[PDB]
Amino acid sequence: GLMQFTLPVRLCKEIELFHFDIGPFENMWPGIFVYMVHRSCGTSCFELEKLCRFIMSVKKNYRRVPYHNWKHAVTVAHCMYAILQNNHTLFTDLERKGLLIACLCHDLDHRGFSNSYLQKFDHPLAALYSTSTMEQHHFSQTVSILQLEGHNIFSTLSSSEYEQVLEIIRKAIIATDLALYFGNRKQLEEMYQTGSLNLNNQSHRDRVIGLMMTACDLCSVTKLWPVTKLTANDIYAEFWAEGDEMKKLGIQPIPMMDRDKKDEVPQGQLGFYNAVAIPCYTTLTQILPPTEPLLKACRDNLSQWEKVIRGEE
Ligand SMILES: COc1c(C)cnc(CSc2nc3ccc4ncsc4c3[nH]2)c1C
Ligand SMILES: [Mg+2]
Ligand SMILES: [Zn+2]
Repeated sequence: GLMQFTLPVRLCKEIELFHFDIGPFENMWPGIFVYMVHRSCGTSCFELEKLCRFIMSVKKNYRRVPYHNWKHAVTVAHCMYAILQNNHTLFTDLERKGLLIACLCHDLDHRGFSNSYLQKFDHPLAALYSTSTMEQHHFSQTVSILQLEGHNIFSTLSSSEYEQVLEIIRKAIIATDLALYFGNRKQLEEMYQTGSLNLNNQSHRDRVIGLMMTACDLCSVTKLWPVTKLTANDIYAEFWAEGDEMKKLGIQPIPMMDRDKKDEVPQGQLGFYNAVAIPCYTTLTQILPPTEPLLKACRDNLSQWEKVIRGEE
């Protein structure tokens, strides 16, 4: 009960900054997550015995893929940690509990393949879940792990609070489907500008949490340039493998997934920052002003990709 996690001084300080990288020491990632749960939520939110057993079952159910791996899970949870800490009063106790767990679980059992590849392959999961195929799977895997003996970290919630938290997690994980992000941000953009946005309206909160989930999921673009650049190698390693598998089905992949079009990556990154990233962190910064450091970091990284094209790197 009086057992805190503590981190080395550099980590204790840098973990509070949006641009923190969790490092290459896999064995420290669980403690980093527990540390974030303790400061964000409380040392009492979860029985440490059950939390530790939950964390290790979730870790085991991530696969050895270049990008959608256990490192990504903890990275996305840290970005959520930094949002929640810079917005102390805006979130309920149930939301702070649910959203870190949601982030840890959001890509459970990812195979390194998009919803599109599953549908064109005719993968069984595409028959079970017609839209947001992998994301419904991710939530399914979350429920399964919560129902293992000794793994139910929510056991001390009332029946209504248990139902509310699972519904927060479900919406949070579904929202990480990028196909849904575009319309969600447009709606939030309209609501903010016409002044109709109301954080006591549950359907409005849901939308805001959706956008926080996209922001954390894409947080690779908000790190320092060398982290952003080296993460992009992992992202394209998965995409180019999918492109190879499209060619095996006799389908030309989109250029993003065709390794024969490596040369156009810098131009592709520009489209992506302008169409997805910058819009995401701009609407988020309008709704939650203390998340501005994410928008600033994203714009710095857009400038670095502009420099790559102009042959300065
Ligand atoms: C996971 O989201 C991402 C992150 C964080 C960073 N980068 C990307 C890739 S964006 C991207 N869009 C395009 C369009 C054409 C194209 N031709 C050759 S590479 C390439 C692209 N890369 C994604 C999808
Ligand atoms: Mg995902
Ligand atoms: Zn993800």
